[PDB]
Amino acid sequence: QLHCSYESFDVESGVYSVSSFEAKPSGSVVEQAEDTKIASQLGNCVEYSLYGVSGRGVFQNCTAVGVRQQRFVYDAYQNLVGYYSDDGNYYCLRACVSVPVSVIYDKETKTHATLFGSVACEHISSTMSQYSRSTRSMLKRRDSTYGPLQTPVGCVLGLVNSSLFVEDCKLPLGQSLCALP
Amino acid sequence: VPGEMRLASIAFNHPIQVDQLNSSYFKLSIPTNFSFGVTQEYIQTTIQKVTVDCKQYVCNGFQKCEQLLREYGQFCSKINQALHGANLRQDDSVRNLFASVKSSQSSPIIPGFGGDFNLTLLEPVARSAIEDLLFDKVTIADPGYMQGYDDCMQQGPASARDLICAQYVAGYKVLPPLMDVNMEAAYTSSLLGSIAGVGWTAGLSSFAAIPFAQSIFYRLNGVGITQQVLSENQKLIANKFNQALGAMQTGFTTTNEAFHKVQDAVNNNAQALSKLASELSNTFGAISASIGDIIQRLDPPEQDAQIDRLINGRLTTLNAFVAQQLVRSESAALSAQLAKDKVNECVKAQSKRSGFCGQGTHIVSFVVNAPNGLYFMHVGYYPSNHIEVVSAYGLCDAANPTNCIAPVNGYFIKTNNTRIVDEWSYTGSSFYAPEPITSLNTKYVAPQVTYQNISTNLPPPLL
Amino acid sequence: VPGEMRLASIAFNHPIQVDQLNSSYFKLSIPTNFSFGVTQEYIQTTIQKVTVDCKQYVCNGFQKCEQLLREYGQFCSKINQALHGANLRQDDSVRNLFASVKSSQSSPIIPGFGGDFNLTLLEPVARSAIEDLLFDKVTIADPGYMQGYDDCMQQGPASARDLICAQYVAGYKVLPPLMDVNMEAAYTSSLLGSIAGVGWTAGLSSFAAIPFAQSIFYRLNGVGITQQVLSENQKLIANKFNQALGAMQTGFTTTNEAFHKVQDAVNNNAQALSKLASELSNTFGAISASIGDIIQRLDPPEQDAQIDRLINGRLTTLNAFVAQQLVRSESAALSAQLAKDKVNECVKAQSKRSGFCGQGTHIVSFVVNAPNGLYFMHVGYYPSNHIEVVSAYGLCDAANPTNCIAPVNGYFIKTNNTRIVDEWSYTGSSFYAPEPITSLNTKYVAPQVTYQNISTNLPPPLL
Amino acid sequence: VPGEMRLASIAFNHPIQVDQLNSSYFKLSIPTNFSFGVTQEYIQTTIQKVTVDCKQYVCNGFQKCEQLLREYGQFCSKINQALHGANLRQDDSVRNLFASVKSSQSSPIIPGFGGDFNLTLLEPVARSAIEDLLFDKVTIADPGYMQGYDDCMQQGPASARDLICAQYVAGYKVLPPLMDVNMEAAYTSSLLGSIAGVGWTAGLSSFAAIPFAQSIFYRLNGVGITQQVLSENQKLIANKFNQALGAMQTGFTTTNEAFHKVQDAVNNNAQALSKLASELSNTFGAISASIGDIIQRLDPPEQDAQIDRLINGRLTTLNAFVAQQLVRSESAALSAQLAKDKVNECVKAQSKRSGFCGQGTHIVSFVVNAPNGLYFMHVGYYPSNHIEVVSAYGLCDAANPTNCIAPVNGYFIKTNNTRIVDEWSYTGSSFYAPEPITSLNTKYVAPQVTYQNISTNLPPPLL
Ligand SMILES: *[C@@H]1O[C@H](CO)[C@@H](O[C@@H]2O[C@H](CO)[C@@H](O)[C@H](O)[C@H]2NC(C)=O)[C@H](O)[C@H]1NC(C)=O
Ligand SMILES: *[C@@H]1O[C@H](CO)[C@@H](O[C@@H]2O[C@H](CO)[C@@H](O)[C@H](O)[C@H]2NC(C)=O)[C@H](O)[C@H]1NC(C)=O
Ligand SMILES: *[C@@H]1O[C@H](CO)[C@@H](O[C@@H]2O[C@H](CO)[C@@H](O)[C@H](O)[C@H]2NC(C)=O)[C@H](O)[C@H]1NC(C)=O
Ligand SMILES: *[C@@H]1O[C@H](CO)[C@@H](O[C@@H]2O[C@H](CO)[C@@H](O)[C@H](O)[C@H]2NC(C)=O)[C@H](O)[C@H]1NC(C)=O
Ligand SMILES: *[C@@H]1O[C@H](CO)[C@@H](O[C@@H]2O[C@H](CO)[C@@H](O)[C@H](O)[C@H]2NC(C)=O)[C@H](O)[C@H]1NC(C)=O
Ligand SMILES: *[C@@H]1O[C@H](CO)[C@@H](O[C@@H]2O[C@H](CO)[C@@H](O)[C@H](O)[C@H]2NC(C)=O)[C@H](O)[C@H]1NC(C)=O
Ligand SMILES: *[C@@H]1O[C@H](CO)[C@@H](O[C@@H]2O[C@H](CO)[C@@H](O)[C@H](O)[C@H]2NC(C)=O)[C@H](O)[C@H]1NC(C)=O
Ligand SMILES: *[C@@H]1O[C@H](CO)[C@@H](O[C@@H]2O[C@H](CO)[C@@H](O)[C@H](O)[C@H]2NC(C)=O)[C@H](O)[C@H]1NC(C)=O
Ligand SMILES: *[C@@H]1O[C@H](CO)[C@@H](O[C@@H]2O[C@H](CO)[C@@H](O)[C@H](O)[C@H]2NC(C)=O)[C@H](O)[C@H]1NC(C)=O
Ligand SMILES: *[C@@H]1O[C@H](CO)[C@@H](O[C@@H]2O[C@H](CO)[C@@H](O)[C@H](O)[C@H]2NC(C)=O)[C@H](O)[C@H]1NC(C)=O
Ligand SMILES: *[C@@H]1O[C@H](CO)[C@@H](O)[C@H](O)[C@H]1NC(C)=O
Ligand SMILES: *[C@@H]1O[C@H](CO)[C@@H](O)[C@H](O)[C@H]1NC(C)=O
Ligand SMILES: *[C@@H]1O[C@H](CO)[C@@H](O)[C@H](O)[C@H]1NC(C)=O
Ligand SMILES: *[C@@H]1O[C@H](CO)[C@@H](O)[C@H](O)[C@H]1NC(C)=O
Ligand SMILES: *[C@@H]1O[C@H](CO)[C@@H](O)[C@H](O)[C@H]1NC(C)=O
Repeated sequence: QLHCSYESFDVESGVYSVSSFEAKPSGSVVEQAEDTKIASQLGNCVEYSLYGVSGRGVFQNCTAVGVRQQRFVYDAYQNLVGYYSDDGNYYCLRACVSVPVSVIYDKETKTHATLFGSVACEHISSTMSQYSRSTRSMLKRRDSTYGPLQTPVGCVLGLVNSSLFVEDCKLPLGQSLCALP
Repeated sequence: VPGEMRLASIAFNHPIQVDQLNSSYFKLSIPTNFSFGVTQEYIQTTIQKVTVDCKQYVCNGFQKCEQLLREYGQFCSKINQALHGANLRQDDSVRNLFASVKSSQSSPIIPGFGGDFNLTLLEPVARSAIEDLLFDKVTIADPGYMQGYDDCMQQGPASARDLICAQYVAGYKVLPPLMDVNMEAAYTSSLLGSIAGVGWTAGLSSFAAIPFAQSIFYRLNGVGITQQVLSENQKLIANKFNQALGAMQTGFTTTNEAFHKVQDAVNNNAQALSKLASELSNTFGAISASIGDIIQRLDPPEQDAQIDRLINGRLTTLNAFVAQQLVRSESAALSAQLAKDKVNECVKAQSKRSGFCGQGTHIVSFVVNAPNGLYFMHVGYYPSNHIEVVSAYGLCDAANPTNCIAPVNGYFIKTNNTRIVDEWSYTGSSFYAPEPITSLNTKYVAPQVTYQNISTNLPPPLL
Repeated sequence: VPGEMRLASIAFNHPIQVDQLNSSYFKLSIPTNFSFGVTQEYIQTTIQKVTVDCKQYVCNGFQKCEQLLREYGQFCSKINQALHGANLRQDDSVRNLFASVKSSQSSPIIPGFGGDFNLTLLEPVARSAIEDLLFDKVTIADPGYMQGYDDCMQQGPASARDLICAQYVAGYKVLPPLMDVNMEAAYTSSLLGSIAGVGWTAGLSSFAAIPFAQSIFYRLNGVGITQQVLSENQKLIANKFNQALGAMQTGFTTTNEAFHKVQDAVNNNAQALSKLASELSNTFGAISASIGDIIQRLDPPEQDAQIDRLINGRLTTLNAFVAQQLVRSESAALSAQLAKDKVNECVKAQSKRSGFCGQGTHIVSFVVNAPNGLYFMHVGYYPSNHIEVVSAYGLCDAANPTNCIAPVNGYFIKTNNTRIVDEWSYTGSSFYAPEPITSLNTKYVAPQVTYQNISTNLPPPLL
Repeated sequence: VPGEMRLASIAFNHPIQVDQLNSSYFKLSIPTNFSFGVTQEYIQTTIQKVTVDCKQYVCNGFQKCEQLLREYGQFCSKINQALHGANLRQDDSVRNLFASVKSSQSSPIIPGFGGDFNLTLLEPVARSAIEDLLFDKVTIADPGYMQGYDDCMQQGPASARDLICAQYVAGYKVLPPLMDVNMEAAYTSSLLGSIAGVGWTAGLSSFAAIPFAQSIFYRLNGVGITQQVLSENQKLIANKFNQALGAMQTGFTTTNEAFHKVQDAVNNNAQALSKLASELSNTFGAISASIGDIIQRLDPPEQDAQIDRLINGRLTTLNAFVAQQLVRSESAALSAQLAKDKVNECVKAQSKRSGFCGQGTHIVSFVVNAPNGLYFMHVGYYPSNHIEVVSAYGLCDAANPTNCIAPVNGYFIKTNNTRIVDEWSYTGSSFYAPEPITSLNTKYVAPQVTYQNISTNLPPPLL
């Protein structure tokens, strides 16, 4: 993707953003009194329909905000915020979350590594069930043998903990982090 | 309740009027009661770094949109390249600045620094007490990174309302700062230890390593206060200096203009991101703000036309956003250049320039971290209680016209002091205090018609 | 009638070539006939302040438009907020500048100031003769405020054509300046009374209060002209200075670049307002430029569509206008910062920098008000009639190699003067005139191989 | 093949820690092995000048679009006026800059300049060896003018791919530079001949005309290196200086940031023109990118509507282009003002300001022509091998408390040299080397409690 955006076969070294992992849908949750068993399912990213209102998102059990019997709670940008279920419980809706991705490209050695941003390695796995683009196998050529590595900026793949101190990597990851070639 | 507003005229404070005189002598205005004070300024050095997943911003995985968007795929490629170049420039302005704030050498920092000077700027061996006040008074949202994304996620409080979690819906990413706050603190502690002093000639090579109090006395003698006064008032000087710094604990309000500028640097960053978020719900005459809904409700011959209307307005918003970021990035780079010059003038040296600090000559200044920039404090000297005295352009021996003298960094005044039997006396240019005229306070000059003729007693030359 | 144009090459004025020499002595180029002259510059400090009545510019109270416009009411809210913030920044840049031009003390200003210097800058005790020439040569429309609107009204001449009264049709408002012309005049009279002088060290506390002519002689001795010359030529110096100032009465033409810049500051403000006015008649493919007419001629199902097209283009013009104002406001603020630095260097002190001011060292400069800014005048010193002379790096006693001297602020030259029996003579660094070598003109230095060996007569040391 | 990337922490280089001491003496850090070095920068001064034949850009003289375009003819009139004003400002910033780089007088330039210094900057009596390296490393297309247009034409190679020939299709014109490269070379040769010197006070009037090597020694004594050292090390100094300059032959790579900036100034100009070229093929939903083809395929009622859509998008591209040029032109003008100040500070004089130039005090700097700007080189002084020594604030006579001295541009250190019997010794502030204390290295000062009291031997005063 990076090569196509620069229309070239030799992109300059740097850290570059690439498209993010989306969400991954989960089985539907529907409420519309007037079929089972989908009345509730907390929850990950399950598509939903609520009395003809629809969208995709995660539900969570929460407190009780006003006003009840208007059924749909909204924010100032008209995003749905939460819902009153006919089981008498308020639930909140956070829509869904995504994993930002960027890559580390070293043009001199023609090698690369990646960064998942602030997502943390507890949600990172060797294969993905999201998704973004068809493969990441070139990373896997080395990373089939390693666990993900947590860093202060974020979880990364194929970084290795060398604990070296260097003045300038020409590939800083922000903070004090540095991506040596 | 309160009454009517009152119309009023803006006051004009008139300057003290010193009478012009002709002849061989002149009236001189000189202060008798100096007081320390502080002024402050905020100089922004960076823009928060942002990137945008342009494919995700325009649509959210809908396949009809993905097919349609490919006709415009080159717009997103231009958008990503432009933002990437802006972010690289922000990183370079930071590294360039920090390369010059660093000193080759410094004193270690210990408690009790400065003797009688209080110096609350010392690190809590950390950041600093003043930096903590700035970060706590500022209303900026708590940073991401750690834990970050898991405060977006359902494993957290129902009350989060952060725009930072909205980044993972909208495809925004705020990049982490380049330096790490701990290294930033280390760079400004190095500046604190370079003080005392930048005198003794240049100061770019050798390091004097003298007590802070000693460097202050040299700076006070560098503004024309005589050394005799400085030795007499040392405790008084320390107390006035501490009172000027004591006011800093009450200075962090929005009525303080420098603080207000810090607050609006934060507000500008938040607003730039909120604009993109509000546009996600903005139809462009399209039937709905949601692509999945507009697909669900339409036959495909109409559906595609509606989506294209929606896509074009979304791309237009991103283009305007990039243009705004490019302008702001440039102004920050220029502002960072100004900060670099003040660190290499106002922090690392006493300044003789006026117009560049507080308006009271210059004496030592300090710098601390603030959001997106540097925050400076300038100690300065403020004159008060001016008196007018008789003064002469110079003195000459009446018996020998070629022996003439003129004061160095001070003035010759008619004596008004009971300790001095001599008809004339020397005083400092920043503070009134008579002293006998001696060779240390004078230089020989060519004779001039306005110099006074002394019929008898002059000590330099005695003859 | 005139003939053909002539092709020509641009001249390159070659520098005077001074021969390079080896050995213990060198060729020196020094001026023999200085002449005064002036330069001028205009530094803008503000943008004219403008606001725009939203619920007005787009439509003129027609009710169909009011109903339609409500869908877009948030655009006008953003427009008003942006203009309001721009105007607040213009007010702060003005107050910040004036806070530094003020002096704590000054001489009273009286007629006959400066002795033999003419000084036509004195207030007509008012503005000043020079400020009046600037305001009269400028073609700017007469301001409003008072009376203002009653010159829009039928109670006035049929020949008024002011864009200023067109403001009350278009909904524009030009805000009044923040300071009033009288207080501005008072601030620059205070600067005039602070001169004479900024010397004697400091000048950030005490005020010398000496005649203007005396401060000029100190400035001339500060550029390396010896005092002996200055006392001999005092009337000559006053005449040359007055001739340089006399040229200011003919300098206000568009061939003077600084004057031309004043004129275009005015032109830019007028053009920004005229652009909005011309757009009132600009259809956007709408049937008519008038909303009342387009309502009168159409059935309501069509009428609303036509008005919407017209509204969208009008909002787009206002958005472009605001963006233009924000850019101009920023450049003016930066320009005002430059003006602040020149007042605190070039006006309040002699400058050693070169660079700034006219290209002739520096001697006193003056500042006056001009539309939207400050107009500076810089007196400068221009060398002429350069001659080449033999000079030495220093002198020493041939009988005692440890006694070596070198000139202070001048050079040792082989004597060419019949008055002086001594083999060597001292001259100023800005003006050629021999004098005997005496201890006042020298300093002791470590010995060096290039110093001349004097076999007999040197007065400092005599031995 | 290469393995995995390595995570690493960014190093923080700690400053040398000099111990703080109390009491009457203090620890002093001083360098023992200086080395020369060079730093470089590029300051852009201009934007390439461009004009556009707006009628030709929108359409190619087809008569249907000519008739349609007349409705929009006022847009092109505004476009041409805006570009014309931008080009006039570029010409004025150039003439203003060159008026200050010129010197009224200079040395002739001959081979062997600088004695033992290598001086590869000398003109090949032309441009210069360094300017040729810079222009050859740059990838910019060969210039037009001569022969120009006949390299567009079929009377030339089939391999030309110049955007410059595409100017004659698109209606672009790149205007020639204002100065002519030969005159530009003459202006910087005049600066090279003004070196030697800038010292001896003023330098805004008289011209010293001394050897380059002599002016270097004065600059080295101006940073606190004692004259005794300078005479001993003259050949060593020349060799270190030449090594620093010799590295310039390898400095022209993209890893050199200053060079990289030159390369991107060229890239920005090329990209601005290429954007307009790509838009010639961009349909706006029009049936074809070619007006002649869209005419050929359509009945006139449809034909005119299609062409109008195409015309409006083409005008919009030109409007965006003009806005971009106006912004860039302004930033270049401000950048040119910065260049003007460096020529009048960093080139024409030694600078005491630190922070500006390379970070090693300042010694002579040079400037050469670069594409669209000036390229500066700054020689600087870098300390190394710092040692810590005992030092005193001053000295006094124990038998007579009023006799007190303090060092000038140096420090009093406890002697560690076998050559000197005296208990104390004087050293330079930029370089460690002991010397006996003599009156040339001291000044009399008022007594202070921290001064050491000498029980026996002090030479200044002997008594
Ligand atoms: C010298 O100036 C100082 C100003 O810092 C004076 O201290 C203030 O004097 C005023 C006079 O009414 C009081 O209202 C304040 O309370 C004083 N203290 C402060 C902290 O502002 C001082 O009195 C002056 N005179 C002398 C002899 O020191
Ligand atoms: C000056 O030093 C003193 C101690 O010499 C300190 O003042 C106290 O500091 C403690 C610790 O934070 C506080 O709990 C007290 O309230 C402070 N006393 C006050 C404010 O009167 C502190 O280090 C310095 N204080 C100032 C005002 O400069
Ligand atoms: C001190 O004595 C000297 C004696 O030389 C005075 O200098 C003379 O002043 C008169 C006043 O008009 C001048 O005309 C003479 O030319 C001066 N003499 C020389 C040699 O230049 C000086 O004025 C006296 N000081 C005062 C205050 O009267
Ligand atoms: C000193 O310089 C002045 C210029 O400031 C010269 O006097 C002018 O000389 C020109 C020569 O062509 C005449 O045209 C002018 O009429 C002169 N007078 C002016 C401008 O007032 C001359 O070079 C010198 N004058 C001396 C030595 O008396
Ligand atoms: C020198 O000053 C005199 C008066 O002090 C000026 O003479 C008149 O000045 C007024 C106001 O400036 C003008 O309206 C008159 O036209 C002047 N008369 C003449 C005969 O000049 C004189 O202009 C000043 N000259 C210079 C060169 O500054
Ligand atoms: C040195 O002194 C001599 C005589 O005092 C000067 O010679 C004069 O030069 C001018 C220049 O054209 C002639 O008009 C005179 O006729 C010369 N006078 C005599 C008596 O010959 C000479 O200019 C002085 N300066 C230098 C640098 O040589
Ligand atoms: C003036 O006399 C001294 C001698 O006292 C000359 O000093 C020379 O200094 C250099 C140092 O670079 C030595 O190498 C020479 O040996 C010294 N010369 C002699 C004769 O001892 C100094 O050069 C003399 N000035 C001139 C212009 O010759
Ligand atoms: C004084 O400094 C110079 C410059 O660093 C030293 O010379 C070079 O030191 C480097 C260190 O890696 C060597 O690689 C070079 O071979 C040295 N020579 C040259 C010509 O570059 C010099 O050794 C230092 N002297 C002392 C006593 O420290
Ligand atoms: C240093 O000076 C030497 C001559 O003293 C020059 O180096 C030679 O320059 C010529 C001209 O390009 C070349 O043909 C030689 O190959 C160069 N010799 C070497 C050893 O480089 C030049 O002026 C300077 N060279 C350097 C490297 O600074
Ligand atoms: C060197 O002698 C000086 C005498 O001038 C000593 O200075 C005095 O030190 C005492 C110590 O408390 C002070 O009370 C006096 O006020 C000082 N004198 C002056 C004029 O201020 C100094 O202490 C001696 N230094 C050493 C190291 O013995
Ligand atoms: C959350 O839901 C549970 C049932 O799943 C309920 O018992 C509890 O009260 C709810 N929490 C609230 C209302 O805070
Ligand atoms: C990496 O190495 C450092 C070395 O001290 C260690 O402290 C750290 O725990 C290691 N692992 C991670 C995940 O940082
Ligand atoms: C000031 O002194 C001059 C010197 O001659 C004199 O002419 C003038 O009258 C004096 N001014 C007064 C006394 O106001
Ligand atoms: C300068 O002096 C040296 C000293 O020997 C000499 O060799 C050289 O030729 C001289 N230069 C000229 C141009 O005569
Ligand atoms: C430094 O001097 C002070 C002043 O008397 C003294 O109290 C202290 O003990 C000394 N030593 C240190 C290490 O501060």
